Amino acid sequence: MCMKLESDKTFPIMLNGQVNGYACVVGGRLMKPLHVEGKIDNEQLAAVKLKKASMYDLEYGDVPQNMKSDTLQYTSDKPPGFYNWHHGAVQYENGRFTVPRGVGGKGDSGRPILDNRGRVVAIVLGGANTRTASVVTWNQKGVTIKDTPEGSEPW
Amino acid sequence: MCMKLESDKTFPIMLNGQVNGYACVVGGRLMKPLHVEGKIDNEQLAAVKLKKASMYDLEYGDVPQNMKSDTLQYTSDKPPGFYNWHHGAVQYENGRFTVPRGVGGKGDSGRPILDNRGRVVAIVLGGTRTALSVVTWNQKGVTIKDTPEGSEPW
Amino acid sequence: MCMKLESDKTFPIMLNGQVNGYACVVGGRLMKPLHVEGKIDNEQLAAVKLKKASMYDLEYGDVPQNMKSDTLQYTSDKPPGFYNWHHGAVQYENGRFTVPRGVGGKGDSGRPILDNRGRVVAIVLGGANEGTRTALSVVTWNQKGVTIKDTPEGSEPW
Amino acid sequence: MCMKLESDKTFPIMLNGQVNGYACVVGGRLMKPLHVEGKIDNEQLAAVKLKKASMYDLEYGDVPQNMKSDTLQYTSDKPPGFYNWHHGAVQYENGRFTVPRGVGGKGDSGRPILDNRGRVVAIVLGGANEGTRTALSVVTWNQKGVTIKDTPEGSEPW
Amino acid sequence: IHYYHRHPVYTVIVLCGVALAILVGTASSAACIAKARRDCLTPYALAPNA
Repeated sequence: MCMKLESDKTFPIMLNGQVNGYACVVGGRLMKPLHVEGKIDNEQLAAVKLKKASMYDLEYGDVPQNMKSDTLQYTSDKPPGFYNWHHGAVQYENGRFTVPRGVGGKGDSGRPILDNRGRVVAIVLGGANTRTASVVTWNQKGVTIKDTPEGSEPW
Repeated sequence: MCMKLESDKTFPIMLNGQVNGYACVVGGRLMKPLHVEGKIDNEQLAAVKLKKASMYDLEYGDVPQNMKSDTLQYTSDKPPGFYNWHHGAVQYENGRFTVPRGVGGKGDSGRPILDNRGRVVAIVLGGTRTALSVVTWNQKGVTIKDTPEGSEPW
Repeated sequence: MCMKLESDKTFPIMLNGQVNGYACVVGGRLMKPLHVEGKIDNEQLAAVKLKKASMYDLEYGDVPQNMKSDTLQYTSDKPPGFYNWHHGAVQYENGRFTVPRGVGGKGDSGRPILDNRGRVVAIVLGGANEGTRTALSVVTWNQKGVTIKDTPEGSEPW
Repeated sequence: MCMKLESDKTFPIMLNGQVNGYACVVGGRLMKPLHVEGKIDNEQLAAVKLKKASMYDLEYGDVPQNMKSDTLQYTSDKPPGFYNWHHGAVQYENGRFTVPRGVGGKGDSGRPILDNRGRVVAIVLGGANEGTRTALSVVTWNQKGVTIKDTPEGSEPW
Repeated sequence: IHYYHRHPVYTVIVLCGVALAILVGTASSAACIAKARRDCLTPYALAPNA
């Protein structure tokens, strides 16, 4: 379910080596995080210039005219309940995105959080501690907000 | 037939990451349309020296790693009445190639045009009924670029 | 047997296109032959610098990010018998890699020679043709483990 | 078929040892290439002086047989489509011989090109390692009767 | 040498003009010959033999 929506939508970044970070093509923009560095694959998609956002920790650019349906949809109308993720399920409890145990790990940042009907809700950056929660989300009016729990080291 | 023959030996061109046409290796010679520019996909063959021919709109060269390699023989005889091609069946009507409008798109430059035994006589560079501007090789082998008066590249 | 033992850790070496040999990674050593030199077909190792040793026709380089899982071990034990190659046996006629003439070509150097229990004992760098079986120029380890380069008289790289 | 056409008519050349060149007699001419040299195996075709032709890389002379000379009679016609040869078929495409790459190694130069009637149309002098269908540099006898040495862009004297 | 002793600047400027003129003429003739050769040998280069 989550695999089909996210297939060829999560182009990896190489640290001149192993998998370092993951980038999202959504809303016509390519968002990748600053805390991962290196080279993204699919060099057709890598030719765009990037503008940094330090307070939001994201480099954004523009899709080079192959958007069509390859760009995902984001939605700030998020209900409190279940969400999906490549590593499983995400529970939303009063502005908090929670996953259990230690399923989040280093190099797994940048994975989009989708929902039922398949629209982007959030993009992960990191988290802290029986549960695990720093993630960038969208406010009620549709404004970029960074919800970072205390002591959330980045992956 | 034509799908079997041109596969893996008619190579496309990357313009900004997408395809804009195919380059033809015929007679041991590389050639592509000049009005479209990009890069040919496969290595060991994109690095060859390559001369232009603006009067006939074909950048021509050689295939370096093997003198023949991919054969793709050519011909000059052009029997009118029934004849074929990859996307559709081009018609050699009274001295002109004609195609129904319903097939085609942007990026159809550098299309080789095969025959019954699989040899290429012509390469489409531009163009209900439509006529396509094509480079063709007549009785004496004079490479001639025949266009149907008003024409646009595909 | 040998094919699955050498799988996914015997990455070939690329010069301007097609294959010209194979780059062996056994132990913490990124060994390859110098007689023809290309670029590593694998990531994580292609940017690793290779410090040279021309007498044995080698260059070595560490691979720390691969926590084992890509390194054949090695042992200097050497009886005369049947061993493993892509082409077959390297049967020991008086301390010599002998391979029948029906196999063996050019551009296939740098390949490891395993044993029965899956462990490299030597790496080929070339060969020569005289007698009933072609003789391969090889880098081996002697009884105490010193890397020795055995070249069978007049030889050329494969 | 073709092996009985070559039978005792294409007397080879010893390299003071094994065989390296394939001299043949056609029409009384003892065609033999210059680039491969050695000793003619048959003594009755040995005691004869051979006149050099350097630019064709040939050395032709007179037949030593007196009355009933068993030489291969030729024809200069070149119909494309079917030519047989001692290691397999060779194909004539737009004025170009070609053989599959896997056969036709070193030391086989001089075995003649025959056809359905066994007529000699060409002599193998070399070639070029062309892909999968390797082309061979031969001599060809055009429709006017002029002997021309046709070679590919590569040149490997097989 | 006689005209250089007579008028130095005139002689050196006309010699420089002569050298420049013959160089430009030779280069232009070579370029035109090469362009004509290129334009004549493409129809027998795009299509081999025949």
